[PDB]
Amino acid sequence: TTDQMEMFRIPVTINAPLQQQVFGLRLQPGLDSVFKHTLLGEILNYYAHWSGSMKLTFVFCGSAMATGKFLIAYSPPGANPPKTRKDAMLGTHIIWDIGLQSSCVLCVPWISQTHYRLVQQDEYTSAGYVTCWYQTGMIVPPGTPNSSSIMCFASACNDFSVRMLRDTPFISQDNKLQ
Amino acid sequence: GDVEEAVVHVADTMRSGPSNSASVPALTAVETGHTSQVTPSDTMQTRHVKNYHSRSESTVENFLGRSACVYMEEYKTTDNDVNKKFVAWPINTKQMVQMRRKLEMFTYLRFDMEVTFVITSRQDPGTTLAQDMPVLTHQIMYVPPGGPIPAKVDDYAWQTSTNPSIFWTEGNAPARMSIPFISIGNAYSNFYDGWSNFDQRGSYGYNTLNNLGHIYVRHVSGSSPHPITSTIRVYFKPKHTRAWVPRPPRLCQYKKAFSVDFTPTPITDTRKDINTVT
Amino acid sequence: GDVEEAVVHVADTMRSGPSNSASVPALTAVETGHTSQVTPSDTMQTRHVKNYHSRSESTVENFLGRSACVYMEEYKTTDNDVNKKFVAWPINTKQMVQMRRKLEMFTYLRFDMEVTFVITSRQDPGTTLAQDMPVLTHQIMYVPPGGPIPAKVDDYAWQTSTNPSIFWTEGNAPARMSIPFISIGNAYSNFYDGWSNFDQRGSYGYNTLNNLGHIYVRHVSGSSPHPITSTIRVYFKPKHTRAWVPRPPRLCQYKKAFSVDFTPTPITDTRKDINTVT
Amino acid sequence: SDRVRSITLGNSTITTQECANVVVGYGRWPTYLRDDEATAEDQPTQPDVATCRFYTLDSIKWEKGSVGWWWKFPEALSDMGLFGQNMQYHYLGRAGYTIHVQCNASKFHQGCLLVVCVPEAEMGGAVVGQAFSATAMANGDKAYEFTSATQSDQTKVQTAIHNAGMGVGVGNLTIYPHQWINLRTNNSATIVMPYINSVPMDNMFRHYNFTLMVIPFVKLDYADTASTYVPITVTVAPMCAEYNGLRLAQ
Amino acid sequence: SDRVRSITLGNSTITTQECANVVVGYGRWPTYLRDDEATAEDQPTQPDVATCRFYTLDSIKWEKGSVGWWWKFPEALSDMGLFGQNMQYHYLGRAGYTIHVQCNASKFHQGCLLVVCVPEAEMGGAVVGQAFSATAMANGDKAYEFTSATQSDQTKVQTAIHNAGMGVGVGNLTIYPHQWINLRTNNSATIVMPYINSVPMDNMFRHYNFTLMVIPFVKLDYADTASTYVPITVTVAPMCAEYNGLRLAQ
Amino acid sequence: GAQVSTQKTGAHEIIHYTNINYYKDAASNSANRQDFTQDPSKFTEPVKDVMIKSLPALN
Amino acid sequence: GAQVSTQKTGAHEIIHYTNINYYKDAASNSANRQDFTQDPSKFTEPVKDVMIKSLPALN
Ligand SMILES: CN1CCN(Cc2ccc(NCc3ccc(C(F)(F)F)cc3)cc2)CC1
Ligand SMILES: CN1CCN(Cc2ccc(NCc3ccc(C(F)(F)F)cc3)cc2)CC1
Ligand SMILES: CCCCCCCCCCCCCC(=O)O
Ligand SMILES: CCCCCCCCCCCCCC(=O)O
Repeated sequence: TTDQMEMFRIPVTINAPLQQQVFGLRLQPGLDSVFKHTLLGEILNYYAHWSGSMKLTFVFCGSAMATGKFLIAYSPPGANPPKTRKDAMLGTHIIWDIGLQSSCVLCVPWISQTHYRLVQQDEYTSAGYVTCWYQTGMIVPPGTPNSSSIMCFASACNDFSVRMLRDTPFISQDNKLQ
Repeated sequence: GDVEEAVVHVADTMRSGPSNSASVPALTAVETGHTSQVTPSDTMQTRHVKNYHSRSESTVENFLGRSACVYMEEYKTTDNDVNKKFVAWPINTKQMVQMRRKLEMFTYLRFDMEVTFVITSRQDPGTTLAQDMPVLTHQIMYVPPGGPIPAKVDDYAWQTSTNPSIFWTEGNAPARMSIPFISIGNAYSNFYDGWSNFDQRGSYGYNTLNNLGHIYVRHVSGSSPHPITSTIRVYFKPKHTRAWVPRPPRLCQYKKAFSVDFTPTPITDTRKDINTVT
Repeated sequence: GDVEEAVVHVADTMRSGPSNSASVPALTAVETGHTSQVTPSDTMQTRHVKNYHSRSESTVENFLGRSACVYMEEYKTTDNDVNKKFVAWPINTKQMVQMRRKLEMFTYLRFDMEVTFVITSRQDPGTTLAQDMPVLTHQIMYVPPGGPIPAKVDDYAWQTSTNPSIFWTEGNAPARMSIPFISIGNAYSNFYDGWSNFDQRGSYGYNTLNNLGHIYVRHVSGSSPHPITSTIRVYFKPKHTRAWVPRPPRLCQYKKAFSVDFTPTPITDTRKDINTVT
Repeated sequence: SDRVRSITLGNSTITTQECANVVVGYGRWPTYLRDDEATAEDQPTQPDVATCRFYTLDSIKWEKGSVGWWWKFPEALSDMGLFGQNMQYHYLGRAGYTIHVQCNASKFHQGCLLVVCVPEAEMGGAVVGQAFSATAMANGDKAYEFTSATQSDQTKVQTAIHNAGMGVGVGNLTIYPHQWINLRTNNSATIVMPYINSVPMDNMFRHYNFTLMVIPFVKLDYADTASTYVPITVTVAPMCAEYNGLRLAQ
Repeated sequence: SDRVRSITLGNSTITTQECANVVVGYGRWPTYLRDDEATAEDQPTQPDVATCRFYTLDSIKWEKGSVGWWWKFPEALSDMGLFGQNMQYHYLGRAGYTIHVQCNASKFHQGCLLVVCVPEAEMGGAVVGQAFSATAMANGDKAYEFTSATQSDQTKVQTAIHNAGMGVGVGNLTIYPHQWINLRTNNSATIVMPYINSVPMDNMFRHYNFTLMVIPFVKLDYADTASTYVPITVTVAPMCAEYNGLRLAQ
Repeated sequence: GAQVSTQKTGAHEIIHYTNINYYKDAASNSANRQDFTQDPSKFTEPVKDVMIKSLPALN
Repeated sequence: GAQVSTQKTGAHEIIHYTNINYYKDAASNSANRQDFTQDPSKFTEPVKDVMIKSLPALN
């Protein structure tokens, strides 16, 4: 990414190979680079334990005449992440239809063997994966751009909580400031 | 009656079954600036769960209710340079990065303060170290703005008649003390987007509102035949805290103690591609 | 009312006389997995005895309610090696055999903790020992998992703003402190028969569930002209204890701090023959 | 607005912002078998949220020359999730279905599709008086294509579209439960099919309960656009499924 | 007579005419998870009679020189019936078990077996300070044999019988739930084990809930008979099983 | 002039402590970290017209 | 807010002590080593059917 602002946009195209992957990421709100510096990850980085559900909101920022459908699925922890839409659809997922309402939400339920999870997540306290796939594809009429973008928003539900106040590792100094 | 007798768990999860209706909680519009209030019960079947988790440890009082070092300096009992035998620190909370960032998450703060002082001494190296010295004693002086400032260790200003002071002897517990809310305004300001002069000139930023005074420290009367060096650490612990207007945490490393100057930094780290998850 | 006013002796022995009947308490069948509940009154004539003995001292609370050392390490005030001037210990209860065996008699435990620190200092031998040093001071830092770790004695991480710390001066009482139940699960696990990865690979055993953090110790600012060595001992004392699923005490000597590995050992000692009683 | 619909089964949800009403079989909602109609004696299993959830089959392409496609159930879902395993391990089965078909296009496209569920869609062979295997009409989740011209190969079914492979007028399929996907005003069709059979329960590997058919009555058309085809996706969700007669799998 | 017992789970039944009493864990009967102790939010599946039924593992031979055997659960049942499939397709699981061991011999045979369930039976390697794979202690339904002499191969667990591979006296295993099979008066042992763990639910592929051990304390003996060995068979039946967290299988 | 109040403990497992003030300045009192009231509406729902989650956000 | 309770003593030979809690966390309280309840049935009689000591174990 030669341009930093490009990090916030997920590319999309018109003639996509059927059932292609849009994006994939690990669900480590306090450790993964994706969620590390977000408004939520920053708060979690001051703590050691966390629990509760999370919200992921996606907004389509294409043309008004564009249309399409997308499948967004959450895969609980396992030995292998999904590789295809058939594998992905077995877990929790929602079918998103783009229309007048430009945004859809995907509540990631709290499914875990322990009441709490470590911010410095490991194999024992893994949380799973989240992926998005083309459901029908994007179709546009004549005289419109051939590409579009999507944005994602992250926030915590009303059952979220944290514990064990600790010092964040993102900030450090070598000499006294003057 | 010689006694006066003076908890809020997170929300529970309600059971939800299959649904098929025109109501669509999932779809919303972020353009309104409104954060969706959906819950997992609104998009999938869920069991009834009684949740006893509480957000007690996430309150601002507990978050800021921890003592943190804000300054350290060294001073010698005896030396040729007069300025090197005592310390003079203008009070400010921007010196140390951890506490600076913790405080800078809010625009305005209002709290009482609890100050603790940790003092340690060590004998400087030399060719001849054999000596006997009784226990040392230290004096901490606080000078509100505009008061007289000592120019040497044995200055007359050290005879405080109105300025509060603490005398401490090595080997005992660290000194501790309380300070009320002493701001001329209704709340402390971590940021100030303005100038000092009315014609938009002069000093700029939070440096304009820093008028808390000074702190001075010295050895009361200790003067060893050989030099001895002492170090003092100051710890602040807000109490009875209130905060307003939260702001995003800082991302770039600090570079100045009285300015917001910074160097551009990448948003976050990179990975092989958008699909890499391993 | 400004006050609130808030014992079980062992069983007695009942008098028994001669008997001749079809009831046979003596004969039973161990194949059922049932331990016989017979008493001496059921197999011989006995007098009436009132017994006042109590099992107060055998409760788990009292059995585990004793402070026991769990770790010691040495660090020097000054030396060429940076790593030798401070300590860094990952918290675990498997280091010392007595407490390890005492805890390992149960599968799951749930208790509060009381931690006490004993610190002593001594001057290292050398060709020149004459020096004068004031009293030393020590800092104990606790870093929950994932927090920053200092890399040297004078690192910035020692400016704790959220990490709890204790400053202690030699000559006073040992430092003491309390810790609540801080396990992510519902109870501590002394044993874990499982793997880390979902495909049955990686780390195996109780090492997988040890994520309690680290403890760091240093001399605050002491730096003597000649080396001085200090030792710290950590003592744990469970409080408000609860235990489940007792298991047989260990028989083989421990050999690893993070494994159950052992060497085969004889069941017990021998004697001349089955009839020898002298 | 009544043009937005949301369906939640198990741990999956379907949301459509552009849809028509929902057709419910013959006016009967799926339900469990009653005590006074059952014949088997041993307790039935009721895998609840594990089998009753949406399962998206593979997607197809809609070109200007497409003629139609069909799927046979539950052979289509025979190897999907725990539903397939439970089918394999049991002798008798019973479940209703919810069928959702997705197809979206811009306002400058035109076309009309017919979505219909045909119970007991018996089909005849291309060469009259010549048998076909169980591969020319069902091979898992893959879709089978109709043909404009008369079929000639003896090893597969007669795919004449205008006869629908059943010897009946294609235009008379409206009698069965159905819906239309008109690109002017619609993007999806939803049909709820109850369990229809002559016996309380039946083996799902031997008997095809019903067949799903998609026929373009008005061919797709467009002009001066970069989009060359309109994908179609099908999603199905068993409802009130219960199985009986545990045997060795297969 | 109290010497006859009958157990009926699902579509299977166990009848014994020669048995002792039944031991119930620590006095707790298996039960479903309560609402005020659960942590996961989504509805749990309750495959009832499909997973809760007796499953007979392979049989072993008892010779004059046998030393003992052990099995680890639920890895033993990992590939059995629908229980294995449901384990594979879910992230979290929870279930109690009923263990039945069969061993019969004439009135002229002599021997004593100890049947015990050891929760969290962590084992150490033969060569101290050398790791072992997940194949020297569990490979499905096959039984693993103890050894009279000290184990020497570094790739497998220490099989010293008198230490039981746990560094403890073999004679002190009586503390755990157990029963004895004495050929004089017994032919089978029955143990009901509730769910024991430090968390409400756990993954069954990563964690071994408990281990089953059979040790001959008194070696088998006989004289002048045509029977050369006494087979032993083990039967297990999950109880009140419920799973959560549907993901792709494996 | 002694206050009696409950102390933090578990969910369902004499949980009282006494406090007395010795100084004449309220700034000398101990931290009042026993308050657990909160309201995220000011930041999550700053809109003028109330919006229902079930109904469409717009029209 | 002071608790008064008896202290350990002999069998038949002012046996009261007062306790007050100073901290707001229950983890700071002293050990509650005055509980003496116990029940060995869970480990000694884990059988399903109750067996009487007087009657024969089997038949
Ligand atoms: C930039 N930050 C604005 C808010 N301000 C809060 C604050 C106000 C006063 C103090 N006083 C500390 C103190 C100094 C000297 C003594 C003396 F020893 F003289 F009595 C006692 C307390 C601290 C912080 C912080 C800066
Ligand atoms: C293997 N054993 C599992 C149970 N675990 C119990 C346990 C939990 C926490 C502690 N914390 C000790 C402690 C460390 C640091 C401080 C600090 F000084 F940082 F405040 C205070 C207390 C001990 C035991 C033991 C291991
Ligand atoms: C400067 C105050 C010193 C207080 C000394 C401890 C309390 C002694 C009195 C007993 C408590 C009663 C207090 C009250 O009446 O509210
Ligand atoms: C932080 C608590 C300090 C308590 C000081 C000692 C007790 C003084 C008050 C006298 C006892 C009465 C207590 C009560 O009302 O329950």
